Amino acid sequence: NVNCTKILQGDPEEIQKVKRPRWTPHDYINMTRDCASFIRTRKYIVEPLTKEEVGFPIAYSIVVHHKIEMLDRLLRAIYMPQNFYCIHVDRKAEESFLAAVQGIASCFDNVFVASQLESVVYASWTRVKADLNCMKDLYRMNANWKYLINLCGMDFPIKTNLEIVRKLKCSTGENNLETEKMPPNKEERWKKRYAVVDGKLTNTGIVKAPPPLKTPLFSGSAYFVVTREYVGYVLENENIQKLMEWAQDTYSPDEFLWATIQRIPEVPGSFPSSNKYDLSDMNAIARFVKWQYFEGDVSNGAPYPPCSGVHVRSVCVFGAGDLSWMLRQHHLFANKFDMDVDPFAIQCLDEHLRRKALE
Amino acid sequence: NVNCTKILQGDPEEIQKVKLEILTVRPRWTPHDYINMTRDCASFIRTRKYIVEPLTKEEVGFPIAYSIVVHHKIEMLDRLLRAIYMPQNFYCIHVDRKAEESFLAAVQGIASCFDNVFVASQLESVVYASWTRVKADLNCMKDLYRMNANWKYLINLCGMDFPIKTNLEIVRKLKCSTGENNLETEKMPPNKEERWKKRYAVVDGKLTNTGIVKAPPPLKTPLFSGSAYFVVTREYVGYVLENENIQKLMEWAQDTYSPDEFLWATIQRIPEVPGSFPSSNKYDLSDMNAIARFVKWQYFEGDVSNGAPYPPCSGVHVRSVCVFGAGDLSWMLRQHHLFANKFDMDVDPFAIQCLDEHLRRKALE
Ligand SMILES: CC(=O)N[C@@H]1[C@@H](O[C@@H]2O[C@H](CO)[C@H](O)[C@H](O)[C@H]2O)[C@@H](O)[C@@H](CO)O[C@H]1O
Ligand SMILES: CC(=O)N[C@@H]1[C@@H](O[C@@H]2O[C@H](CO)[C@H](O)[C@H](O)[C@H]2O)[C@@H](O)[C@@H](CO)O[C@H]1O
Repeated sequence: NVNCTKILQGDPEEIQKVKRPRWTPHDYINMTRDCASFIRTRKYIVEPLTKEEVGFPIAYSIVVHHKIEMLDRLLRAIYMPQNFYCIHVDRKAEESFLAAVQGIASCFDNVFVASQLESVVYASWTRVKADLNCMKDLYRMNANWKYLINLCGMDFPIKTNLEIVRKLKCSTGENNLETEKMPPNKEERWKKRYAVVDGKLTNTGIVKAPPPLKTPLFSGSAYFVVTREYVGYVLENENIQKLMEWAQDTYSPDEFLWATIQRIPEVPGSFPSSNKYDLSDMNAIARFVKWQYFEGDVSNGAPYPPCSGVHVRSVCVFGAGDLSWMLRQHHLFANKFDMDVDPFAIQCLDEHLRRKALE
Repeated sequence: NVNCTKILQGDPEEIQKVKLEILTVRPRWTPHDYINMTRDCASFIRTRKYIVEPLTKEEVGFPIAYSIVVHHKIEMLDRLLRAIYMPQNFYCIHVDRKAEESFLAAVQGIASCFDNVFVASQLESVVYASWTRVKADLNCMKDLYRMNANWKYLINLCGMDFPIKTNLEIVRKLKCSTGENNLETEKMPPNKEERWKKRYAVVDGKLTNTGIVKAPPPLKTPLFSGSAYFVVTREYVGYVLENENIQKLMEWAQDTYSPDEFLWATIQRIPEVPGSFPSSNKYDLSDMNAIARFVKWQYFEGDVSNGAPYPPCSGVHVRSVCVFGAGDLSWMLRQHHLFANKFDMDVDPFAIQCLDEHLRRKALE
């Protein structure tokens, strides 16, 4: 009964009216037995919408571990025939979850499950390796995709696939990720060797050697928008390898490795290491994210308005109230959303992108 | 007499050749020559080869507006004007009143050959680093604003600027700006606060610090540091011309030093201003992140593979600002900026020469 168009306009009425039977992996394993029906019923798009999009193939590395129904909506939201989608399922997900992903992945020849799966531990190298596994497959399996966008189960796009290609063009062969001067408060992350003690990455207290790099370490996000040339480079380059193994025992390497690579002289699509080229999460186009401690009055020093949903680890899990402002940002994808916190943020967004993409 | 292609590819031997080409010595037009040449428009246009026919349907549907500020060197003005001329666009030229009558006449001369090119209805006597430099652009904005309502963005240029993107490339980046303004705007550095803390007066033709402390800015939002160059939407221009508060802000800045390097940067961070950015520093644009103007400063140049924003200047340095030599061209063309600064015919015509044909050759596709 909810009127989406109104939520998309900030209308306080709907926002308030907004602010149960749920599918399960088994329900998916069953819906996918017949691909043609799943696709038709779930209204997936299997026919390029424009030649412009067919001429600009994108690759995606989606790291997941549960919430099968979110993965379904996410994929459909960003699905196109010319693209390439490598799904990474955590080696620890529910066997039925895994089988459910395979069922969805096996209905499209451009969708598949990474040939190597890692058991992902929070803030550890494995998180990066998850994405690396996906890069290895996508890089070798095709040489025509322009950029690689890595996602996660709780991301959702706020742009159609057309708008994404156009912005990727505006990038003119350059990458686009958050990459800034190392905050002193995040240095402890890589100045000490870490290890998994009790399923938790802990500080061993051993001081690490300096990074085998002439370039300084930069700070960023785990999400990115890099060119195929970048991927091949971190995959092949003899030095990127020295750095990567050095980062293996650091805390949250995913939030400093990509951003540091982006500023290494020889890297395709990179930026000079002069802080004149630094990119903050708001300047970059990778992902729009609201951190608890920055929300406030945008008319007084705040990057963005306060969160209408809830917060998990200081990260705003969007609610129907956030949509209006969010949609006016330049980012490709927003994080995070949760069917268990507000399925309406996702529904309204979902339909909007589909309609806007069909007009 | 020299292979441009090589120069754009950064060939050391070739760059070295222009050096020998210069010292080892020509046609030099003057304001009068132009007053004569403009007598017959058909000929001037045809001869100087001005693209008087819209190139694509994509450009015709996306009108651009330019505000060019000049005071001398009429041959430079004509070259820059041809490099960016397009029938669908609009060009407002501001000639300094301290300029030679022959020069102003030359510009009035050229301007008459084009219905879309005109001299600003109000000319200022510009003083370096003074509020009058901001007033000149403001004078153009009003003329361009009232003259037409279909141009999307206004780009302000000075005499020594040259484009490094074709008009279509420019139109495309503007479409990508998706309605936002693009210009430098960063946290106000400490060493530049003195520019607006004290009052400034022109003494013997040079703006000097009176010592008289001034009232705080008429703003709830902070003061931002930037440059005199920008890219803004027809709405940004409209708002600054009609908005009350801004008036109080501008007049308050009339007695400041280089009001042009904090004024625009600041208005771009004001809530309600069309195409602005949150005051939060997460949205700060450095000169390299913005796309308005590529410019190298002597104290920043050096080993790019070691922290330097860009490599050493190949031309010369006027006031710490690099005047481009053929040698700078290669690296510069790979930057995302719309225009560069600065170029000097007397320092290296080859840099302007190659850059000139390359852009034309590329527009023609
Ligand atoms: C204060 C602090 O260290 N917070 C950490 C988070 O930092 C944010 O990182 C994002 C990157 O997209 C962005 O730079 C933001 O401005 C930062 O505040 C973040 O690193 C988090 C782990 O995901 O850990 C917090 O401790
Ligand atoms: C060191 C210093 O104060 N230099 C002044 C110039 O500063 C530069 O300003 C540009 C603006 O585009 C850019 O931000 C660069 O990083 C700065 O170094 C500049 O303000 C100039 C006046 O035009 O005066 C110099 O003294």
